[PDB]
Amino acid sequence: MSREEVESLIQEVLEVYPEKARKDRNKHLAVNDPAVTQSKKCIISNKKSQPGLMTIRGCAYAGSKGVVWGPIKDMIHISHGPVGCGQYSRAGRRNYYIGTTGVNAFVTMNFTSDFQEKDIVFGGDKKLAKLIDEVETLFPLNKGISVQSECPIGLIGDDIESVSKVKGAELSKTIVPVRCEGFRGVSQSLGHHIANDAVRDWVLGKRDEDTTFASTPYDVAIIGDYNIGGDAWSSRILLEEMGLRCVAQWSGDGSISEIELTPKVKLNLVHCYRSMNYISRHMEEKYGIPWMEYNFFGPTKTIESLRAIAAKFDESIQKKCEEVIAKYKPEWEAVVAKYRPRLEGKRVMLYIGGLRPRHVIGAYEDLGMEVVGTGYEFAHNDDYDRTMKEMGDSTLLYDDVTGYEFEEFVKRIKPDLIGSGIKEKFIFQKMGIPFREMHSWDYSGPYHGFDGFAIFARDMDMTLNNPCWKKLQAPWE
Amino acid sequence: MSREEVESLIQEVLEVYPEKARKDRNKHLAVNDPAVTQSKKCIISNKKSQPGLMTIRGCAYAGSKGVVWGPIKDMIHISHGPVGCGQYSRAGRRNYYIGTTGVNAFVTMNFTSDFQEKDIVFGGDKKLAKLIDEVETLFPLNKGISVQSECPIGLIGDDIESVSKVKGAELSKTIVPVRCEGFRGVSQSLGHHIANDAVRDWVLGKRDEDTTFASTPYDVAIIGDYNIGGDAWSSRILLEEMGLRCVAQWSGDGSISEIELTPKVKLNLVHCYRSMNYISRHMEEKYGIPWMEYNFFGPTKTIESLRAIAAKFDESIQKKCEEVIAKYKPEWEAVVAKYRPRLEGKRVMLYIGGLRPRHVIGAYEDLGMEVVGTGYEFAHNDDYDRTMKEMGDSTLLYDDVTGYEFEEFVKRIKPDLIGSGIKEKFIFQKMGIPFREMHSWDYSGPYHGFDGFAIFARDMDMTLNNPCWKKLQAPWE
Amino acid sequence: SQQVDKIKASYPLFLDQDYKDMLAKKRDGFEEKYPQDKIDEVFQWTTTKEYQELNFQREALTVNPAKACQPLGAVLCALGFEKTMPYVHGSQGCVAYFRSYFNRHFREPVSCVSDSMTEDAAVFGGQQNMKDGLQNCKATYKPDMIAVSTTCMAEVIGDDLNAFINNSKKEGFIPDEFPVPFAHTPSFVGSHVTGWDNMFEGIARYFTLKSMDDKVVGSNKKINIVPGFETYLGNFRVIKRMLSEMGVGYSLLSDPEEVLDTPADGQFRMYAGGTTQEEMKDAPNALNTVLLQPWHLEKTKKFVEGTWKHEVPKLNIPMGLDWTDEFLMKVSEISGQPIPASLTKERGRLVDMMTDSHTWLHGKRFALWGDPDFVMGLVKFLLELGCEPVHILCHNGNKRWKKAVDAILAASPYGKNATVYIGKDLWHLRSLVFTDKPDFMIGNSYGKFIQRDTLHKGKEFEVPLIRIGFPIFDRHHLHRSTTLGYEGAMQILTTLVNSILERLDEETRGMQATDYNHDLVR
Amino acid sequence: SQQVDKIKASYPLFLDQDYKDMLAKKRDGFEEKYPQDKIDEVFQWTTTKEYQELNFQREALTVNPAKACQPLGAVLCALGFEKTMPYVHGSQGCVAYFRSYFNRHFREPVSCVSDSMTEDAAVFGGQQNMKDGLQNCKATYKPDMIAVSTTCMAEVIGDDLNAFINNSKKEGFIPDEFPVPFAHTPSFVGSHVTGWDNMFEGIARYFTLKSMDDKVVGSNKKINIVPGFETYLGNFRVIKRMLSEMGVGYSLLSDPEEVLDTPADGQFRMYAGGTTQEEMKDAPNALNTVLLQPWHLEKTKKFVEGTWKHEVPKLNIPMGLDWTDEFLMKVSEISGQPIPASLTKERGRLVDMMTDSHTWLHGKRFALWGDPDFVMGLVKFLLELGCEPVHILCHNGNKRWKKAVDAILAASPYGKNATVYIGKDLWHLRSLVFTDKPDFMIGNSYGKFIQRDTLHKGKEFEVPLIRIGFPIFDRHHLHRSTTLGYEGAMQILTTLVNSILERLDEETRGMQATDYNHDLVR
Ligand code: ICS
Ligand code: CLF
Ligand code: CLF
Ligand SMILES: [Fe+3]
Ligand SMILES: [Fe+3]
Repeated sequence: MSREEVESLIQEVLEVYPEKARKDRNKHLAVNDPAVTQSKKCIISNKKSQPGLMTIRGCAYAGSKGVVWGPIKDMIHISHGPVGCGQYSRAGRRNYYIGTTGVNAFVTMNFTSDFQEKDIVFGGDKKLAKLIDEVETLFPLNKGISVQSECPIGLIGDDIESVSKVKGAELSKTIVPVRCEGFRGVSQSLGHHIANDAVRDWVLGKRDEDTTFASTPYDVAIIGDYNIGGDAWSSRILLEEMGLRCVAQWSGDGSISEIELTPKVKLNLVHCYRSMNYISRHMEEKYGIPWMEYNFFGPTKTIESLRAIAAKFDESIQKKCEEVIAKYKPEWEAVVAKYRPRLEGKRVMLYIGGLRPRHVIGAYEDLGMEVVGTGYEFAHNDDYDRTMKEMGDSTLLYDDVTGYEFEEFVKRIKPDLIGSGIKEKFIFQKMGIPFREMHSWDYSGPYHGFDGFAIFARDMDMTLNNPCWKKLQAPWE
Repeated sequence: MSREEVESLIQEVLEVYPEKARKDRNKHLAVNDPAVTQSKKCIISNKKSQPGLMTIRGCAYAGSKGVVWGPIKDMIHISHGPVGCGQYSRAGRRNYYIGTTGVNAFVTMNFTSDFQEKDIVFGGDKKLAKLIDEVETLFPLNKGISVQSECPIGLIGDDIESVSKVKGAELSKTIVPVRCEGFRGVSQSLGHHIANDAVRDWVLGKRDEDTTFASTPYDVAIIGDYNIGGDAWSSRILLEEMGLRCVAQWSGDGSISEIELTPKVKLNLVHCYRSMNYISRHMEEKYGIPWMEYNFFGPTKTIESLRAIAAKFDESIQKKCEEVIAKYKPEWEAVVAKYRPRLEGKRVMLYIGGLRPRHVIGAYEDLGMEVVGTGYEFAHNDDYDRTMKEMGDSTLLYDDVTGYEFEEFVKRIKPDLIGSGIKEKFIFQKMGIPFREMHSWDYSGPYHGFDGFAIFARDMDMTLNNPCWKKLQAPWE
Repeated sequence: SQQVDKIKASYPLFLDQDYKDMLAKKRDGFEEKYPQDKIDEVFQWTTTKEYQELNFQREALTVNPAKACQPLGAVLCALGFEKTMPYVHGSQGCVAYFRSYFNRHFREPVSCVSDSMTEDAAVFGGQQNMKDGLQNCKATYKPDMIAVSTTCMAEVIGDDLNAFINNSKKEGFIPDEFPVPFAHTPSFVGSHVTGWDNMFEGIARYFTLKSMDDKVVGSNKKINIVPGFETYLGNFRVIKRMLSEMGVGYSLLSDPEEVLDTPADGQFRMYAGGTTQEEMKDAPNALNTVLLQPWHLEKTKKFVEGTWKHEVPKLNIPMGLDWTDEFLMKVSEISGQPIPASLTKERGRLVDMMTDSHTWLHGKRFALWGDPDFVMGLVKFLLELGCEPVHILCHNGNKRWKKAVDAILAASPYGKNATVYIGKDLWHLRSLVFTDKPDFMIGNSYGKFIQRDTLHKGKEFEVPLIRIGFPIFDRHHLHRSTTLGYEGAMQILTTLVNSILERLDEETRGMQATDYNHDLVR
Repeated sequence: SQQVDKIKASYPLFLDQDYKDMLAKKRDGFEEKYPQDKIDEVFQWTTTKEYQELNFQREALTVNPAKACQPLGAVLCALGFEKTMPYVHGSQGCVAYFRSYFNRHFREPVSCVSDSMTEDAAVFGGQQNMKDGLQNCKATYKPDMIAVSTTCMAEVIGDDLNAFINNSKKEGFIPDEFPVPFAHTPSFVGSHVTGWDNMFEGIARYFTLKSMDDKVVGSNKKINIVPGFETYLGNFRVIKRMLSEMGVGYSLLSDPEEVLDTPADGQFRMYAGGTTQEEMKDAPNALNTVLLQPWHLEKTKKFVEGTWKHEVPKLNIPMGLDWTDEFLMKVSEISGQPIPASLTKERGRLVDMMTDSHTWLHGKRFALWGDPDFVMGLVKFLLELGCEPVHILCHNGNKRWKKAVDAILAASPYGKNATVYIGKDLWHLRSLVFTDKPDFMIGNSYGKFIQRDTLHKGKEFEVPLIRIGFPIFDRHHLHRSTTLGYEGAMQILTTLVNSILERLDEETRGMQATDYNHDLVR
């Protein structure tokens, strides 16, 4: 097991830091014990980052604008404040959608108020109203406006709630103010929370008195799937092959009407617990809609998820589920037969912000790949509670890891493959270790579902067995 | 104008050569006197080039395969011999055509027999027959085969006439043997002659007994226009705006059926005298078809040629000619108004092949441009008889000029613009003097006709007034 | 469904019939999408002149800007010094965005740290964050210098960098001798190049303001070179090579070329190369100082002239023919070193390529954008080519720069149909290229969307994109290119002429329809 | 009709309605054209596998070859020596074609002369032509050496070069001491690279065969470098730069880079640079000799080993990672000079770009053609990238070369679907890319027609062309590129990955149809 070897490594890595930073970082590093179901006794999470240790975390604006609200294709999202924010967040996340960009869809565009000195000194409410009027003028077929605040909005005392109410009443338009200033919280998680609260307050209940939608006993809502490279699509087809009818899709390729129609479904299938559990619990409390978590990463987890979902309905849906399973069995079996021999026994280290570091494990194991260490940027203790049962004994756990810590961990453990973001990719490629981006899928995908499993297997094989990795040492040294 | 200086320059340039080469080259250099009508008293032409003086002339294969036979789109032309010839001549000349390349058109392709040692040692008639069978197999929709001989064909004892006869009788196909070996003659002109002889011997008389083609009193044949950059097309429209009907055009965008239908026309409009006068005279002798020369370079020559051609017919054609003139007058007047002020008084030197040196001067004069010196690679004394009356007094004339001679002439005269081929272009661009290719037209055009005059004017303006020519001297030197 | 032998990624997997039926059912059932005819009508309306008139009346909304905020340029300037850590006082999301954005452009590791200020700092300020962050960064990553910029958070709350760093030093968090230069970089003022200028001026002031007594101008026989905000390694390389060929002593201040081009040989080098502290300390002893991009180096120019007493030459960016000539003549005059024959030969070769490609380059119409110095250099070069720029747009440009560009335009007959726009964004440019269609665009990757829109109007209305500028995300290794000097002019000419030829081949590839002009030789 | 403000060239002038009506009347009236349905049927048939089986049974006909004749390579080799005139004994049309063909490729002046043999020489020979031509050329163009090749005319008639030159010298037409090397270059044997080999072997034999007595191997502490037939200037530049960084003495024999890249400064330089006669006379004193392209330098290898007694290393062309490494290690061993840190850094940078672009480069299928050494280097490089060559075709290749390429393919799992073709032409390759469609082609300009044909089958069947090789006619200044060494590998990788990205952008530019995958960042 070498659990002591791992704890000793943790201590030696800890040695470098000053006393305060060392004492704080010691609580965020741990050795996995699958028998332990209470992660708080073993690891701490969802705390502030230590200054000057080069964290990977983002801000609340990234959690709200870049994650939850941005995928909504038929609405226009205004980055309220200086110009940098929406520019750096523009089209960086492969949240796929169908539409005519600039006419009915606005995902890949950067709307901003672009504050100057005068806006900072005198405020920006009048500029916000004028901007809303101009947005109405030049983009008539939009179906709603969201206003994502940046740091100065909260630092200068701007009241965009009143402006949103007045302009929405004037224009008969849905205008959603989101107080997602970057210095609230400690990461993108509070951005998720604020975005969900805004959705609850201004969007969810518009059609509460509307009964014209015809419903069926087979109505589900896909919550927390952002269609990364088409991921959500590859899920929906399977749900449609099982006999389900998907009203809405939160929030990749999503539309405002879908969100408004969501309170009419019979079941809420939540993929990302971390970013949407708040609204899932709210809808259970208010509308009585049950919600359950599922996993579509790899054939084993998706088979289990499909069976569990079909268990919530009548026997016809169960029969269709078995039919879908039998239909897709040979394809993923062929994928396994082709690629499992090429990846047997290799070891992977993961570091992704929430939920995915644990859901992608099953696919790796289906390819016979061992995940020897995993961690989150911004997960909570419930995420670690779900996590600790899915990793091997004496595997490495780590919350809000620093660049130095993670480099030392990789040097000591020496994994065959590393899956993390763009800020680690080239660092660990120059060290000679294959790297896969597990946020954007290295610009490939989708990975969800049976169709995504083939792409996942092909990508892992092509990167791990690449002939480049055997050529970093020049023949004269 | 400075007549004495011209022959002084001729003598000083002459000084460098050895005695034999000097005595030979002295007869090919002259001072133009427009009063002289017999050019043999001043200049000699159509002679062998002096060894080792870097001439510009081509070979008979270029004159036959590359000039006359190549533009025929629906026939396949086999470069019989080693591989170099057709490869260097493949798609080098912008003889435009309409067709499906590889299916019904074969202009831009290189068919060759590709001799090795064994074909030289034992001959190549059997391989020619096998090649013809393979051509029939893989290109079924061709309408005839031509066999263009290269130097070894005539050097070794091949007899492709008998092979052509046997294979044509066997396959019911028109197969034309052309003895255009590069060592025959002194230039491309004998290639023109051999190609025309082959055309009369094997193609022209197919439909002599056929009377099914319905003819009109307005039937003309465009002879000696090879559709360089679309030139022939820009002529044809004008002839069809005058009420004429063009059965065939030789040979750009030409077809074998059009050549066979040529003996049925009422008039032969010859554009290139030098390459097609042989077949024009043969048609006048055998079929009684009159032929006349015309010039479609520049509005003035185009108007004169159209009026003469209409004068060859009845009053309705003349009235349509006047209508065409009135229709096109404002366009070329606008061209002159826009471009003449920016090219007034500039001086040009031309060195081209057999027709264009004298035949584009009128277009330059329409722009107020003076041609101070002109010359031919391979022209005859009759071409110079036309040239002298076309050119001005005390302007330089020169036949089969060498690179040294022409460089010295350009250094002394110092023209504003130079028009010649690809083998002079970069030499005179590095000298700091604007250069226009006069064969492929710098891969622009067409220049024939009213529509071509605008392109000609634009190209001359863009090259001569280019800001690059004021930057060759470094500011520190 | 997937075939194991030929696996499809999202394209063209989602073009399958089952996925198409799924998407159609979803759209018709629950998206409440506008009818296609209305969508087409609105798009056609957005391609019109009336929509352009409405678009240029904008005062409050910005759509698709072409500029970044100051701390990005501050970080880029900071990375150009030896073993120096960029330290941004403020919120960590800004650092995450800066790191990701530079990673996507350069495809290399980029190191920067934050002090992670939160609502508690939003109430009481960030002294404690500054102290802890400086101590932690120094203890962990062991850099020789920490260069401090700011986010908009600390700028709004008015955090005092000087006092914070002093209090950190006097309380023992960091050593007193340890170099910590600082600069305020407010994101609501200027743009990223302004942040670069502020960061460099701060570093220069930190290293030489208090030690001018023993400095003698010209006593080290070198030339200080300040490049500015530069995202092409080839520009640093070509300037260094050109200075070395002349045998001219030089100091290249803020040289990041090594740290952004490290080898992948089995180890990670967080630091590599850069300008030394000794070089910065000795800079006031140079003969003079050259700013490669004067239009965003104004504060640095004021500091260098007012304190170092260097007579800064009035030079444009060395882009193209004439301005490279002027730059090299100024270098020869200041250093007394004659221009060598190799540079003469290179200039002649560039002239040769110009006269070779002039026929294809003449009269082509271009819309372009970027940073002011790069924009004006490209405009000057396009004039030198016989080309006609028509829409010249600089989102971060100013009025004096616009007059300079107009004066450059008036000096050439080819700028008669050109208009300069300052403060406009890429949506304005989309309207401009719809209503007055040019031949090509020159700009960064964000222009690709515009091309898409034009292709939606029709193939005959499509305006091809040419990727020169920053950032370039959808192509690989273009950051290795060069735009400065004769070498940069040569590469720019090759790119332009071959793009024109590629478009001509595309338009002429149709058999028996347009393939008559599909020439072998061009 | 033409509008004076917007003048149209042939494209799109001939797309006007009146011109289309004219062409329709012409075709329907007098061309007797086959019906469009028959044409479509025959084209579809030519895209099939049965047509491919018929096409590969060819024995007598060659369609669209990918090779030239020997005197072209002889002229290219001759131009690499100082103040040397290429003199081609035979017919003048050959020289006209050679000059125009090199002019179109290099876009530079190319100087060569003929003796203009005519029908008279067909029965008497060319003694008189040889004497007069040598005298005239020497008196007129003032060269230091005349390098004599032959056309197929003189080869068939059996003109004796040595006797002709000797009789020219003894009768006073040219001075006795004046260097006139010669070589027989039959166009019906081999190809242009064979002519290069023959010309170089002739020159070497002329300068060193009769003075071996005082020659000591290795006494000048240099390395002879023989490049072979090379049409990229950057290869000469990169080899010299790499040798110079190593601090290794070298002699580059037949170096034409200067004469093909003269500056445009107001004068015409017929000669520039080149290998001196002293260098050729002193070459046998070198430590050894390296052939950059051994597979068309066999006669030169036989002469150098047999006479100079140099132990010529068994080296592949320095293309790509492993072969560049082997070349540099062999140079370090022969000269005793260690490999410097700059070269290590450059190799690391190339490795870094490989790992950055591997995901997009993996599994792509390529057809490719060219000269044997270039083809095998490209195939090795593509195997190093994770790419899959499928159709490897060399018209001028031989059986031993085929066996070596097969051995190279067998060493890599990515060559499992690769087939090597010798003696085949571009029509065979058109059939191959129709019946087994690859992703891209790598070849010269002649491939563009093939692309056209594929586009006529459909957009989904179109195979994009990538222009690497000789000749390159429809693009400008690509002859300045480099394919050798780490720099060559870097440019080749950039070109391939960006071509793939450009194709992906073209495929995903459709609004609301495929633009869901039109990603900003790739
Ligand atoms: S045929 Fe002749 S050399 Fe009359 S061989 Fe040559 S397409 Fe010239 S001056 Mo090239 S007698 Fe045509 C010609 Fe003139 S190839 Fe063209 S331009 S009008
Ligand atoms: S934590 Fe988050 S990303 Fe940071 S600012 Fe705050 S909301 Fe925004 Fe936009 S403008 Fe630039 S990047 Fe910042 S410093 Fe002022
Ligand atoms: S004058 Fe003319 S072009 Fe010359 S050969 Fe003769 S027909 Fe031909 Fe083809 S193959 Fe090569 S280029 Fe010659 S040398 Fe043997
Ligand atoms: Fe990199
Ligand atoms: Fe050139």
